[PDB]
Amino acid sequence: MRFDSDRYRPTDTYAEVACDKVCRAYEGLGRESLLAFLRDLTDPWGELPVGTPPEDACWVSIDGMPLETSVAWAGRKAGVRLSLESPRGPAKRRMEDGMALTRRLAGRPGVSVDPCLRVEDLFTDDDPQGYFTIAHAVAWTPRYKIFLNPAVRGREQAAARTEEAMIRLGLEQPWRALTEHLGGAYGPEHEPAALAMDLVPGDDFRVQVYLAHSGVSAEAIDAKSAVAADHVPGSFARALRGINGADDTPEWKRKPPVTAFSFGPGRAVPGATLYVPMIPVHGSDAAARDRVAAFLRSEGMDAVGYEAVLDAISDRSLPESHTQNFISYRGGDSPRFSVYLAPGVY
Repeated sequence: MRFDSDRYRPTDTYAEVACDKVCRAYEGLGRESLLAFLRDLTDPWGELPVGTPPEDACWVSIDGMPLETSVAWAGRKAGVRLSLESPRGPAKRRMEDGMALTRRLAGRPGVSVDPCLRVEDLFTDDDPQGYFTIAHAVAWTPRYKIFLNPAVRGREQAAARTEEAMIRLGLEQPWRALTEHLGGAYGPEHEPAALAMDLVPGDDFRVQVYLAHSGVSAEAIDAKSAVAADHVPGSFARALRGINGADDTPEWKRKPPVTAFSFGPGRAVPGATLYVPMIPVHGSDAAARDRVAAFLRSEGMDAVGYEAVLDAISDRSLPESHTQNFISYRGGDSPRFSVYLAPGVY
């Protein structure tokens, strides 16, 4: 990986970059305290110089940075979020960094890490495999999330570890409903690629299971979420076809669409949100932007806001920028849209 940035000095720290990106995201939506918060949150690696890329790229950003900025639109409001993952190595050290951060979140206001701690052993190991083990996100209105890799000991065990976690968390009923709807097994068609967890107590607790959809059409992807609590028939197929076009490009096959199924206490079936791959299915952020903006407009959603965030946060002109990871989408009466962005520094 090569450091390459028109905006940052190689001596700027990861924490300082995270602060700048988060601020500019808010600018797009229309500081010393924040930086202190983020330096704290990213301890100790937050102090490291961005000019030296980690020896192993982080799973959390497509440019391999330990940071990914997110803006999420929902219920007529917009919020900024930051995902983070230690850039240290080897994988065992990266893992243990995340374990430490989970425990340092435990005491914070409104935070509950108990459900995380109940299933942590399923997603950690002395000899972790895969591209990641532990990552987190913070969201301001501060609320925290953790991301976990079900393939920590191989893709082969992903479904089993995911299932065992769902059962421990008391979510076997909607997990069974999903599993049955999917045909009873979890192959490449709908493969558990990540699990996430809102670190909060109560009925607001939720778990997301992200399923990657390899070798399957827009229409069949849409059908997989007909079991969901709020899925407009055809809405995912229209998003995938409208934004991302042909499903036979090498780039498509390299980065398949993902559905995040969301589970919570007292909810017999999961929710569903569509993750539409951006880079490298599109040749640049500008090309992605035009196609996403067209879709948002035809859905009556706020494309002006999406483009404002893109322009504020991006360091290079968009036809030469490749920072959009996914957008996420749910249609219906309570629609949702989010954009996920690499810093664009490596």
